[PDB]
Amino acid sequence: KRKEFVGKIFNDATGQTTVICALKKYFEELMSQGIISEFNVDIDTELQATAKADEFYWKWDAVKVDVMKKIYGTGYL
Amino acid sequence: EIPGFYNRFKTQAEKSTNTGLKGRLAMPIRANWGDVGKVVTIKNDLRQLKNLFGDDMNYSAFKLGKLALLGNVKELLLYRLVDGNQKKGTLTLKDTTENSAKDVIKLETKYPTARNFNVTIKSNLVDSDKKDFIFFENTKQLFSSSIKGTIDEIVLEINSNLDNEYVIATKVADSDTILANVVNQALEGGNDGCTSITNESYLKALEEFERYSFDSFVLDGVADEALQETTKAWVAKNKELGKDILLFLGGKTEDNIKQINDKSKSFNDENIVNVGSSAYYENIKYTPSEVAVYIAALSVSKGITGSICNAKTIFEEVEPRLSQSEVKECLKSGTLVLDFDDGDVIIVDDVNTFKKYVDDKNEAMGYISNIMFINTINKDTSLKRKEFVGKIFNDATGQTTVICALKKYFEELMSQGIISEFNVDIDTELQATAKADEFYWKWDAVKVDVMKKIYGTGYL
Repeated sequence: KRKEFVGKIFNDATGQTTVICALKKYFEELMSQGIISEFNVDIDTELQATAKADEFYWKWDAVKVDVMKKIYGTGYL
Repeated sequence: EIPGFYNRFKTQAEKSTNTGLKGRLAMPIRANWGDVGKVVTIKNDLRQLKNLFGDDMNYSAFKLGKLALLGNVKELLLYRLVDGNQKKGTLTLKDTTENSAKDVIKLETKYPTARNFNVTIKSNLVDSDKKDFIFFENTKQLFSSSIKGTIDEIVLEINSNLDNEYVIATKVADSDTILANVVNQALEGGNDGCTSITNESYLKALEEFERYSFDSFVLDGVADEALQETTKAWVAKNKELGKDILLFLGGKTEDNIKQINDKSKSFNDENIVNVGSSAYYENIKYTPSEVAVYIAALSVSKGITGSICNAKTIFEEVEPRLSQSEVKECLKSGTLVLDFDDGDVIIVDDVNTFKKYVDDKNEAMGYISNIMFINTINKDTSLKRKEFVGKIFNDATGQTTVICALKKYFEELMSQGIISEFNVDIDTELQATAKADEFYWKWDAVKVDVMKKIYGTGYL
């Protein structure tokens, strides 16, 4: 995505929104595959406040879907 | 392939099948004949046992194998026990063309043994250069052959026909000279298999047996105590490692019923079954462990959908013989003992050594059939491990799929009637505490019982 967004959109609210929307679409594609159980992606307003005008900061959390490695069963008769 | 109409006929087992067999059993054995140092599976035809380990009843191998096969096990797994000195028989042949005769062929038994496998070589009466090679065991002829006086063709023919499977021929030298005549010369240098067999050999055999999976183990029909504790610990380890192996044992012939009951008290793990009674089948006695082989074989052949509490035995006599007081004493002790309730010898009950204790491991656990059921459920579940572990994502869909598969399995069990009632569900108590990469689940069931006791009251 660097080449899609770097040097091609103006760092205004519109450009930031477009970048966030594209990343959200990608993560929602991942969600549709079920790989991720939960996620959120948002602007890193903490670092964006300190960001220079020609740069952008963003944050995202996710939860990869696990797999059974261990399984335990208990029986009653 | 090229165009055409190419038939490939497959009438190999059209209706040559029957379903009267089940189960598999482990067997450390002492044998005069057969393979050494490997765990070999034997199909229930005793001819296979006779071929692959001989027909000598002086050895644990053939006798306990026959008992197990009469127990109707689907596949009997054997292991020949030996001391390191145990050896193959051997014989050497020499030429006669040269005055300084040179060894040119050596004959060695195909399997380690000490039996008197004998060989004869004589001048061929038809062809001048041919020698008639004949093979015996104590003069009982196995195979005869005739080859011209070149060593390569001689050894190739002797190794070619499977009628000569008892012995292997190897070339000592590349001679084209006339062989020396021998008459019933035994393949000496071999050693038997009953030579200095100790607990270490059994330990090695058990370590070999760790590879495989079994329905029961019986320990060679030998009642040596230290071997019994060793096998007890070994089975406990196997259970903790997810291998659900059942063990049958038999006390010494010298032990009184009190001593047998004391030993059956000493054993209290559910996978331990102690056998007290001795028996005769072909007018030949069998120690409690030798018949423990047969009872384990019959139990595994029964599988699920059956029991042993009144299964008829092949034995023509049983001893020592018990009144109802003695029978009740033995059952309370957890001992399993045969009985003569009718003109045949009949198994008294389904009990195991655990039965001395009651409540936590329930009274049904005191019966062998319940243990076989639980081990089977554990085995099928531990088969499902590979289907489900590391292959589905722990989401609600994966949990539902696992639960649905287990429900289908238990419903298959219900269709067979083995279970009267069951439910299987997620263990939400432990699932709440479960780590994200694991799953917990619970199930209740009710195995269908069998009449052991019946009572009738009459009115006239």
